[PDB]
Amino acid sequence: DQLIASVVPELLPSAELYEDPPGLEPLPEEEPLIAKSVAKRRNEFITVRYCARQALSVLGIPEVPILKGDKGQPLWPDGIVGSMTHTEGFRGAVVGRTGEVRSVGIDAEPHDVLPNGVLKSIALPVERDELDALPAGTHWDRLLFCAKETTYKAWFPLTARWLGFEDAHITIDPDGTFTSRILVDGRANDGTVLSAFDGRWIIDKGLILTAIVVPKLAAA
Ligand SMILES: [Ca+2]
Ligand SMILES: [Mn+2]
Ligand SMILES: [Mn+2]
Repeated sequence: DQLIASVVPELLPSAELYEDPPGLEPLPEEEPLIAKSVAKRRNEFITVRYCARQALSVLGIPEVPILKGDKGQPLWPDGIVGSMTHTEGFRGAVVGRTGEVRSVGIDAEPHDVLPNGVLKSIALPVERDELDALPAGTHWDRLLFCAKETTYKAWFPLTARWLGFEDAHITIDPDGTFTSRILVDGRANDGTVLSAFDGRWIIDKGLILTAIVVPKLAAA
């Protein structure tokens, strides 16, 4: 009953854990990326990359470092796209081949009200009204935040540009899907235009998981 596997296609292997296994180490090449980090950050980085390597192995890729660009993005092997996420109680990764999909993003958040002031900072005025109308019993504010982070993680590998919280309007459906409508220039590095993403979401084990897969376009 893994959360990521419930919201991504079977051809994108994923792996997740809810605690840090004792005794894990980063690969030597990864050490500089966390040398200056506090212990809690070191731990989540080590465990999430353990998960990423598990998923990469399903695609036939043996142990390899997963470095980080200046903008925080993971640096995957040739022919691979992927995404990683962590919060207290979760570490998870998903990967796929570039011959199968264009991009993936995931994000995991505790299923709790957002911290004070965060909703006001991340939601467009219309989004605020939309969330207030969704059915009682789900922290739609936290879901919106989670979906916005996933939107950026799917966007950056295709554009090399920032996407602020105000730059996409996310509409959440109670049925486990959402849509992200881009409000800024959507030109992508492959010469296409990104205007909207389709997302999926699930709540289980006290957690929200959101995911976006950006499909390849049909042969022209
Ligand atoms: Ca960079
Ligand atoms: Mn995190
Ligand atoms: Mn997050």
